[PDB]
Amino acid sequence: KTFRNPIITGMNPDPSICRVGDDFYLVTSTFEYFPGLPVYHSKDLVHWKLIGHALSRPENNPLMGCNASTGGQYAPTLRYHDGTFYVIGTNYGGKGSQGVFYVTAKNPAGPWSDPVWVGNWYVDPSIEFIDGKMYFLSPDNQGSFLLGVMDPETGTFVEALRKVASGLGGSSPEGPHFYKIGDYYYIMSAEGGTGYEHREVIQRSKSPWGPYEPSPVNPVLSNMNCPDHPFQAIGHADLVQLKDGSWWAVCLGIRPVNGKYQHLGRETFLAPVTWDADGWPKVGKDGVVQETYLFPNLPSHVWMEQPVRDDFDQETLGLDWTFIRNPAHSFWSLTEKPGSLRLKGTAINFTTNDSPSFIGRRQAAFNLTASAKVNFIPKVENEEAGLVVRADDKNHYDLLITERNGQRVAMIRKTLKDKVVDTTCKELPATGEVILSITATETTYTFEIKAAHVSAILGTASTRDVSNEVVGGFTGVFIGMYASGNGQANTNPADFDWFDFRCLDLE
Ligand SMILES: [Ca+2]
Repeated sequence: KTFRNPIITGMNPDPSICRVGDDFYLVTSTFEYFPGLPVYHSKDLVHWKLIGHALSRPENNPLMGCNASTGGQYAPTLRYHDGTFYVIGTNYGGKGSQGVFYVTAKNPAGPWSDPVWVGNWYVDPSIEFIDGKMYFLSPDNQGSFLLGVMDPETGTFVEALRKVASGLGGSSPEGPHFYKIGDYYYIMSAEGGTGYEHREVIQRSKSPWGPYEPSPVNPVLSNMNCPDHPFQAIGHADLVQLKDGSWWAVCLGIRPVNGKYQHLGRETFLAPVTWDADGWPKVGKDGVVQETYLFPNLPSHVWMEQPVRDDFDQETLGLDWTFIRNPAHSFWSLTEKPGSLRLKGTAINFTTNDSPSFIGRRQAAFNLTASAKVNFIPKVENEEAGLVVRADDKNHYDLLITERNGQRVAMIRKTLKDKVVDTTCKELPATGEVILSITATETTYTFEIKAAHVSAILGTASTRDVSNEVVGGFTGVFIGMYASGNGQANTNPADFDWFDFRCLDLE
C-alpha cells in the first residue's frame, strides 16, 4: 500500500496533529472563516474526516472588522493531556480579540470551551505537555523563540516567558514546536517565508531553557532544491509518533499551476521522518516531500464517502459549509422552507468587514463541477443571489440572478482589485427554478445556466486572477451560495434546493 499527497486538499494551512491512542486529530488555520479551526479525525494518517471545529461559536471566534485573508485565525496548535484536548492559536483583527487564546474539550467533535486569553499577540503559539508541565513556545516577532510554563486551568504563566533560542538564519522564524524526545528537548520551526525558500529546521538542548544547537542535517523538510517538483513552499510541520515507534510529519505546501501560481490555498501534506544515528530527524535523504509514499504502519481505514449532492433536507448544516466572519442566523434557515437552504440577502456585501449572506466551501480540487438549483425572484436591480468564486473581499467571480432593465437575468460578474472588470447577461424566464453551474480546470472556471427555454455557457474566467501570487494573503478559493441587496435587503429569499460538489482530480 501507498498513498498520494496531499492528504487534505483545499485551503487547509498550518496543520497541527496529535495522537490519542489509535485516533489522530488535526487542525488547520481559517482566518476570516467561521466556524474556525476545523478538527479532522483519522485512524491511518491518510484518510481524514471532518468532525467539528474548535471555534464553532461567536464568543470563541470574534471576527467582526477583521481583514479578509490577513485577519482572524492564524496557525493553531492541537494537543491532548489527561482526558482533555487543547487548541491554542492567535486571532488578529476581530472586535473583542485579545490575541493568543486556547480552548479545551473532552470530545474533539465538541463542545469546546470559551477562550482562555493568555495575554499576548504572538503568532504561532505552541504548547506541549512534558514532565507534568504545560510549555508555551512562541516566536517574539524579532527573530527569537520564547519559552514559558502555563497553568492548564487558568492560562496564567507559572514560569514566565523568556528567550531560549532563535531562528537559524532564514526569514520570518515561524511555527516553533517543542518536543522532548529521548535525551533532548527539540525546537522545530519554519523559516524562509511563504514562497519557494520555505523550509523546516530543528535544534536541540539538554535543557528546555537552552542553549540550543542546530541540526547538522538541516533542513528537516523542504522542496527548495527541486524547482521542478509539483509541490512547493513546503514547511510549518508538526511531528507525531506511532505506537510502533516510527515518526511522521504533517506540514503545509502549495500545488502550483504550471509552476507559477496557486489558487486552492496551502494544503496539508504527510511525510515519513527518519532519525539518524546522532538523534537528528530528516524526511528522506534530501528533505523533499514526495508525491507518493509507502503507507504508515497503521491499518487502512477509509471513511464513508460524502455524497455529491447536499439536498438541504435536515435541520443540521453540513460541517464543510462555511461563513465569512460572525454570521447572524437571521440570514439563513434550513427550517423555514424544509428541503431548501433559504438565504436572505441583506444590505451587506463583501465591501465591509462583517458577515454577508454567503455560505461556501473550500475548492478541494483543481478539476470540479459545482452546481445549485435556486429559486430567486429579484424585484429591483440591486438584488442578486447565486454562486460565488471567492478569493477575498476584492477578488471574486459572481454567478448571480438579478434584474436588468425589467428582465430577470443570469449574470457572470468579475470583480478584481475591488473593481468590476467584466459583466455578461443572458435573459431568464420571469419565474421558475434555475440551475447555476461552475466548472473548473487548473486554469479556467466556466460559468453555465439552465432553466426553461434557457441553457448556455455564460462566460469564463482565469484561476490565475484569483491566485495567491496575484491577490496576496493567506487563504484560497471558496465556492459558495450568496445573496445581497447591495445597500438594501433583498425583498425575497433565495431558496437553494440542492448543491452538487464533485471533485475530479483522480481523473
Ligand atoms: Ca432539497
